[PDB]
Amino acid sequence: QMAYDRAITVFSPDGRLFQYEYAREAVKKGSTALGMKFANGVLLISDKKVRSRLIEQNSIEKIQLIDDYVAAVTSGLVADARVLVDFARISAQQEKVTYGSLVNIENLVKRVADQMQQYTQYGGVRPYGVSLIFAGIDQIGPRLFDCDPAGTINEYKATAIGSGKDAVVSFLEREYKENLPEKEAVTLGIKALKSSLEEGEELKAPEIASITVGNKYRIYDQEEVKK
Amino acid sequence: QMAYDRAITVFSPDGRLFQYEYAREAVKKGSTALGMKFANGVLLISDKKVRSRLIEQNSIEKIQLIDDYVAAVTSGLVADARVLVDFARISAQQEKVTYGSLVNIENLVKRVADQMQQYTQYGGVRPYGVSLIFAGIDQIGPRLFDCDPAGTINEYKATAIGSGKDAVVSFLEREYKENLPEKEAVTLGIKALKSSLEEGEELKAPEIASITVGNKYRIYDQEEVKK
Amino acid sequence: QMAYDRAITVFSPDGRLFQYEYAREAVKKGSTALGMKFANGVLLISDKKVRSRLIEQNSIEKIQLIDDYVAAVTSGLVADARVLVDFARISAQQEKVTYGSLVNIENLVKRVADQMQQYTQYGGVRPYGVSLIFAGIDQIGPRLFDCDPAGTINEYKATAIGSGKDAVVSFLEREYKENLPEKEAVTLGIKALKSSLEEGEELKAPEIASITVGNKYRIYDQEEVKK
Amino acid sequence: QMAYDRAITVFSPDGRLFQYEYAREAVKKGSTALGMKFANGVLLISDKKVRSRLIEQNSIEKIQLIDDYVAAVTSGLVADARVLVDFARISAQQEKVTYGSLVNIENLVKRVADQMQQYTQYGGVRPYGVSLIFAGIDQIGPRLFDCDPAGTINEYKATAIGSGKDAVVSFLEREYKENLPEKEAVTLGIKALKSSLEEGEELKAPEIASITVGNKYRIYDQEEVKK
Amino acid sequence: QMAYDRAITVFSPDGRLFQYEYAREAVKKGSTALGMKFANGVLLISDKKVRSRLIEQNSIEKIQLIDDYVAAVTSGLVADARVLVDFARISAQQEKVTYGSLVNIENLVKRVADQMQQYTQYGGVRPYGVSLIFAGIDQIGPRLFDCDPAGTINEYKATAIGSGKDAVVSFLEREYKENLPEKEAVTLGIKALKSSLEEGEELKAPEIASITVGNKYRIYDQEEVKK
Amino acid sequence: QMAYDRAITVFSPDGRLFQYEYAREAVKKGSTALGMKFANGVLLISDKKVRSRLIEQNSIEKIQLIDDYVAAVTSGLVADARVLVDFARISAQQEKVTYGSLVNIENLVKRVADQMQQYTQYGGVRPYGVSLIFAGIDQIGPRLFDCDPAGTINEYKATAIGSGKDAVVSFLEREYKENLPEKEAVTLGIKALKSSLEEGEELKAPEIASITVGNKYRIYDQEEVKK
Amino acid sequence: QMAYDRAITVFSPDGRLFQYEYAREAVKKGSTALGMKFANGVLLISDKKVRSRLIEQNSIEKIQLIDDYVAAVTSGLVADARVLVDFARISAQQEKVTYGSLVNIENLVKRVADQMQQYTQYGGVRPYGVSLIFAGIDQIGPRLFDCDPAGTINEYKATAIGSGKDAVVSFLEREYKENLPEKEAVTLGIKALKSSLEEGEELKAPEIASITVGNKYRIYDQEEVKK
Amino acid sequence: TTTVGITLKDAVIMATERRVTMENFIMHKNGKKLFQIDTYTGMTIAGLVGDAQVLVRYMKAELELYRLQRRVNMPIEAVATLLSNMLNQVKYMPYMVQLLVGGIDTAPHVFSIDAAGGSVEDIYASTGSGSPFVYGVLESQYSEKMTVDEGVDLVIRAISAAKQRDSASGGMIDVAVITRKDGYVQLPTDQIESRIRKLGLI
Amino acid sequence: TTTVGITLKDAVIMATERRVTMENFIMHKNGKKLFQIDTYTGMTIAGLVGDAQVLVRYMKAELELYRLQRRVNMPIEAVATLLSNMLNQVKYMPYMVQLLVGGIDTAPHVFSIDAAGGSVEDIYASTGSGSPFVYGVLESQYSEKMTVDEGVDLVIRAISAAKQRDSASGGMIDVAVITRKDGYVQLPTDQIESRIRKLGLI
Repeated sequence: QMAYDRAITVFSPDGRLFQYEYAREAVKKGSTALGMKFANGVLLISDKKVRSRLIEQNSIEKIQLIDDYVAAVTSGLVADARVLVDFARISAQQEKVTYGSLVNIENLVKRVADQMQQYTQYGGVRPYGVSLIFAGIDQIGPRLFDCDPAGTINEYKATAIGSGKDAVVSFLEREYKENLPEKEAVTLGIKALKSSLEEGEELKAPEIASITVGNKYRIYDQEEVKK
Repeated sequence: QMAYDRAITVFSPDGRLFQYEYAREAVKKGSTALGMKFANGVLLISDKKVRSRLIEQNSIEKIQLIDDYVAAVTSGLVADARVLVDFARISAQQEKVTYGSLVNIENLVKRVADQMQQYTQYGGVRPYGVSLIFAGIDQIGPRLFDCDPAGTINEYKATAIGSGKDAVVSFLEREYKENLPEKEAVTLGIKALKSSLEEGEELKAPEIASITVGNKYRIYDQEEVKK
Repeated sequence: QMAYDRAITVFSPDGRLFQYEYAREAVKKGSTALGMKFANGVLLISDKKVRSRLIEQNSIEKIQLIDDYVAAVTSGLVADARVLVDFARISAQQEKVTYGSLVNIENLVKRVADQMQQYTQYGGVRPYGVSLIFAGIDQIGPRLFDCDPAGTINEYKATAIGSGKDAVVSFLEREYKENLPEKEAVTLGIKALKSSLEEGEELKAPEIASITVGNKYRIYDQEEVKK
Repeated sequence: QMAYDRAITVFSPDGRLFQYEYAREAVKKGSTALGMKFANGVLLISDKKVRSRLIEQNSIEKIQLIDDYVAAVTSGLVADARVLVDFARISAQQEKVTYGSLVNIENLVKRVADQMQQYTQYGGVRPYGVSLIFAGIDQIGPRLFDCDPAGTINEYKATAIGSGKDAVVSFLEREYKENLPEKEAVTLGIKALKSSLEEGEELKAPEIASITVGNKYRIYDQEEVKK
Repeated sequence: QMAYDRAITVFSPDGRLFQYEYAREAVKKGSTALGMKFANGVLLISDKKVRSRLIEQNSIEKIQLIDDYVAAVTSGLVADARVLVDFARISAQQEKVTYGSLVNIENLVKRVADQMQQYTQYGGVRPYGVSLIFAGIDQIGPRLFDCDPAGTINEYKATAIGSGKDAVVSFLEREYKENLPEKEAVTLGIKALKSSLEEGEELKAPEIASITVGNKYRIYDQEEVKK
Repeated sequence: QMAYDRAITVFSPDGRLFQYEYAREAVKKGSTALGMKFANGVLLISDKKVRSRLIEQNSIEKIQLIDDYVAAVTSGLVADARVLVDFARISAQQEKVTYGSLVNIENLVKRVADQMQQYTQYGGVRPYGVSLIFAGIDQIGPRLFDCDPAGTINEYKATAIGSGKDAVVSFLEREYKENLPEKEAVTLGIKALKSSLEEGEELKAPEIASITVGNKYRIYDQEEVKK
Repeated sequence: QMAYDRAITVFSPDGRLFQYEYAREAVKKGSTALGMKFANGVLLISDKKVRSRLIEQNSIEKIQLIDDYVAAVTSGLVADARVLVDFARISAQQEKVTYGSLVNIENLVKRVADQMQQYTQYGGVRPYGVSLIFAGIDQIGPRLFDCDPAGTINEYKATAIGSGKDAVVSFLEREYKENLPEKEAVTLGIKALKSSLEEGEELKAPEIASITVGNKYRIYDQEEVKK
Repeated sequence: TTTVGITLKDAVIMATERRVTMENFIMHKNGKKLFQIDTYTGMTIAGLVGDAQVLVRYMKAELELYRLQRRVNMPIEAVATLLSNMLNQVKYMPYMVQLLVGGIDTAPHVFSIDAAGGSVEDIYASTGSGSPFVYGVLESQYSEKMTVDEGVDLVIRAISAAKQRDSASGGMIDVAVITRKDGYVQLPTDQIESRIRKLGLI
Repeated sequence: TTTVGITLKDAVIMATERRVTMENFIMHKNGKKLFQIDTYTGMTIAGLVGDAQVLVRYMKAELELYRLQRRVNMPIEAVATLLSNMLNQVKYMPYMVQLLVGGIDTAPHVFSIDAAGGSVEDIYASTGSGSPFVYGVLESQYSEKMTVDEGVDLVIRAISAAKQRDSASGGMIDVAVITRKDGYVQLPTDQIESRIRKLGLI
């Protein structure tokens, strides 16, 4: 509808938000990633894309920590992603200051979606062109969430993000199993990733980051990734 | 009227608000649900739609509590629904703080509609794409309300919401009875729901939540739902 | 004028406000009602329209009290009507607090029209799509007013509102009499209402509310309405 | 100029303000009235138009007092007229409070035009669709003014307003005389009014209000008007 | 340029401001006037246009005083002229309060142009449709200025304004002489005015106002004007 | 690009600002001027254009002082030029107050460009239609700058401005020499000016203003200019 | 997309920001420059373009210092570049004041990108038409960054900027080596620059600025540049 | 209250007591006044409990943020500077506290900080009503050439003395040790009781 | 506290002691009160430590900014003027300090500055509780014709006297020398101890 795809604050006669459905198209341009729970833990993986040797390999990593017990990874407009992650790293500290300890994760993911939905109902501002993944350990246990540009929240046992998203959930919806060991689940993940991959491409030292109860996150090096 | 369907703050020559009639089209896209009163109580039901096994079944539930004596369920833009429910959960506490006890429900539903009508008469902001149901017990007794995107309030003995709305009220306007037992009314409700359902589909562990005077809400499990 | 019917703050070459004449078209969509003075009193009536049995009959009533000596009834966008009535119920208390007693009614009706005209000369906001009736007793005696969307005030011995407005004033301008008894005037009112009614329809337990000096309002039940 | 008749804040290539010339077209739709000075006094008259018997004859009067020594009458959008008169009734009290006595009238008329010109040079607000007449007694003596929608002030020995404006000034510019008695001037006024009147119509108990030095205003009843 | 003559804040590809060149067209619609210096003094004249006998001849005068040693006259939108003159009458008092005495005139004319240029570089507001003349005596001596709608200031030995502007400066640029007597310069001025006049018209008791060092302004009556 | 030449805050597909390139067209309409350094000094010159004898020759001068050791001259919209020069005369005093002495010039020119660039990245305001020249002596020594409408700063040994700008820099880029005597450089300047001049015109008592270390500015009279 | 290339706050149906892709076209118009790390140091180079002899060679230098241990160089709209560099020179001092020492560089580059992304998600303001390079020494060691108009940050071992950007990274991606001596790396840099250069042009005393641990920056003169 | 922090060749040592006093009597015996705010950084507090607990929460946040964004720990001179500004900014509605900051970067560092923002680096310091009884022990027995085991026994001999002479100091002793190798380490209570008996202070 | 700054033909000399006093006793012995805020400029402080450390950070920034934008150092009269305004602006919620500013531009300059903003240029000045014991030595031994080696020995003879008579002054002496040739130079501690023994003050 060329007449109803100019402003975020306009519904179409069919009751839609094209400027909102469009922002979801900028996400599918980003790299691929996912997350899976298992026995007393949870993890993440990203579709590391090779780049020029001239770039420091310690900043290309999309796996970002929000605290020693929470992490995240993002897809879409990199300029906005860098912002929300900083917004998350700040909301988390507000809780620790207010409650003495990041007692729950949903108290965090919520502060974000509220910041994103805000840019959807007011004019003169565009939404955020990114969706994210959140993972970590709380009083409850292993968690795993996702957030679309408008603020839609949903808690999953597993999920993907990027371009090969639908291709992964397909594979993963069939072969996923609960309460698995660590490496037993990783080899499963790289596979579902390997699925969405085009035949012409392979896997190029992807990022991984796991965690387990009573512990902290562990970014193990590309060496162990080969395995 | 392609000339009068761009802004909320413009009346058509016939005296209408197309941008308001449009928001009511985004609601009919949401799942179906209803609510019924009976002997010393009231309840709710939602058209639970099966999803991937990968999603935690403790967040798909649309039945949301506002207090141990009030609940609600919503249809439409999920991003906005998550907001009003939080707005309601906050307005309710303002009363308890101001009056010591949520003495009435209409004092609450009103604070909401006022927040929604606000986004209908001012430019630069779109309305909310949701209608809701409210239920609970007050000094008076069992109550049951509904709210459209503009703030229209109406108190019912029964009501539906979603896509199969008109199909339900039809069935329900014929077979509804007052001061019924609990389960006697549930079997009636699932039926009116079963009516609006397309033949190709059936019922998939719907959500239910009832309450009775001198008690609190009860979310009984899918086990009892089969019955 | 397709070129001058987009904004409230634009006069046509003939000196008009189409966006203002349009808001008067949304009022004629509402139910019908009227008001009449008589011997030491005044009253109101509304064209009660039958609805589903599923709606509580204690909220369909359009006859709303502003104080034990003032009432009102409205026609048009129900979402906005609910707001002004609350605005009126608040302006009335400001006087009692400021002057110790709602000494006059025009001091109230004025505070409203000022709120409505405000939304007519500024851009970015639409007017209110409603006109109202006000009645009650003051130091002077029985009063009766009306307010259009722009703030036009006029005090009448009788008046109507809704869709059958012109049809009523016609009938009523011919057969109205002053200083009549109570019931003698009611039977006259239902008649002028009966006039504007389409032949296919009849009267369905309309609302009535009268008052007399030294007394308070009286909402007598449908039982006495049959008579 | 269809390209330069949309906003008040736009000059045409010929140096004009169509949105300002348009507001002067809404005034000519209002009733007719005038004002004349004479020996130690001044007065006003309005073209009272018959209305339904159902309207109280104590509110149809357009002759409005601003103080016991100043009055006014208006033509145009009745919704805005009711506002400025209240604005005038407030500006007058500011002087009495500031200077102890409404010492001059031009100190008042000025506060108004300043409020009207304000709505002519800023966007997002429409002008006022009314012109007024002011009369009264000050330290100087009998005065008489007029104000157009933009703030143009001019002091006259006589003036008219409404639809039959030009027709009156024509008649009146020929037969007007200074320092006349009271009734001798009234019979002259009704005549110039009678002139602009269409042959099919006559005079219907017009409003009159005079005053004389050392005295206050006098609204004499329709009885004396017949004479 | 129909594409670049809508807003003040838009330059044309040739580097122009049509909305600014247009405001200069509304000035040429106003009456004519001028000002001339001479021996130890300066004066002003206006093209008094006859009007109806019904208007008090003590308000038609365009010659306005800002202080007993400064005056001015204006051409263009009368509604705005009345405003700046009040703005000038206020800026002058700010100096007397700040410095104890209006020591210079340029300190005043500057405060105005700054108020006018302000309405040229910001959107949502139209410029002023007037140019003015200023005259008076300061510590330096006789002065004489002019101000266009944008704030352009220039000090002259003589100048004109209105419709016959160019016609006057032509005549006056040829026959003007410095350090002349009072009346010797007046007869020269009325002549240059007589020049720009159309043959069908003559001079109708124009306004004049002169001044001389160590003195105050003198508005001599029409009687002496005949001479 | 008729589609990208309406607002300052819009880049063209080629990465340009037409509304910015346009403002540079209003400058080329102004008179011509330049500035040259030399042995222990610096100077300025302006293309004085003859005007009517009726204008005081003490205000036509475009050579404006900012302090006894800094000057400037401007080209373009005269209404805006008068403003920045006042803005400069104020910024200079802020330094003297803050640091006790205008220690540097670049600390001044910078405060201006910052005020001009401000009106280039925000909507609802047009840029300034002028470029300027600055000259003077600081702790360092002779300086000479220039500023375009956007804030571009550049320090030169010589520069021109106005309409004959390119014609001058051409001539001057060939025959300029450093560390010259005073008059030896002036005769060079008038020549480069004489170059850009059209054959039909000559030089009409141009403005000049020089300065030397340990001294102040010197505006020598037209008498010495002939030489 | 002529329909989606007008405002920054509008996504295209394909999920893009043309107004953002356009700003990247104004950068490619600027001069060329790069930066390279090596053994215990890092450096910069700029494609110095010859200009008129009339410009002081101490302001043409694009190599700008932010502190004695950090520098930068920019490409694009020179008016905006001058601003961010001042913004950077201020953010750096905020750290020294807050933490006593510019302990890290990323704490600085971040404060900038946040200022640039700000002008990308809000309407009424255009982005910045520049990308930059940052270099310097911190607690970690030699660093090197880059920033696009939206805020995208990336840390490199080498990078280029300007028009010959892609041409350089090509050459440089092949022949770059780590931990090299100083001059051994310079001769490599000028070469990659020499590559992107058009055959018709050569190198014209380019700017260079290096640094080494425990030291400060060194802007060595054109003399050593020849070598 | 009694806090102490010293500095050695490649280590830092901090210690406190636990007694708290509210309402002019001994309301709590096992309070807490020694905190780990970073991987190689610790802090002590003395004065108003509320104002101190607040800060400890602010600092833990500012330093965990930095560590995640920049990927390394903030130096110690900067930590003290950050506080100095956060306190001077409210020197007229101030926090009524006295603080010590100690940690490891390229070398050990200890800083004392007052309510107005004054920060000073020193080899050893002490805060609280029992501070002077500690300075008397350090002036007489401190030596930069000492080991870690010797420095632990010293801070114990010192606080054990203030407890004998300051009424607002008492309780079990909490001790921490910081090194680039093992990091921040809070000593077990049994090791403290052991050294005490070994020294003769019970 | 005791600070001193003098002026010679082509040089400037500034000196302080190091003792600090918090909580009404000697809490630190090797404090710092003499700072380099520019290439040819220095400053001393006396009074509230926090309020002073803050300023030193503001000034170091304003002067390093100027030097980078304008490419040259700010004069000294302007530095003092900048402060004078930054203090008078809060003379009712003020900084409780006394300052000295010294540097080189075309000539040497020394300025004294109070809490309210008063700035005065002089050939020599002193701040702190030990100031008067210094003015007594300079009134008797100062001479514009002196060299640098003679001026260093003088500021030492002066502060060494205040330490003998002012209880709030003590510690090792920090000395700085400023010249257009060698710039700001802080003297090594060994050279100070040497001159002291050479003079007989230990």
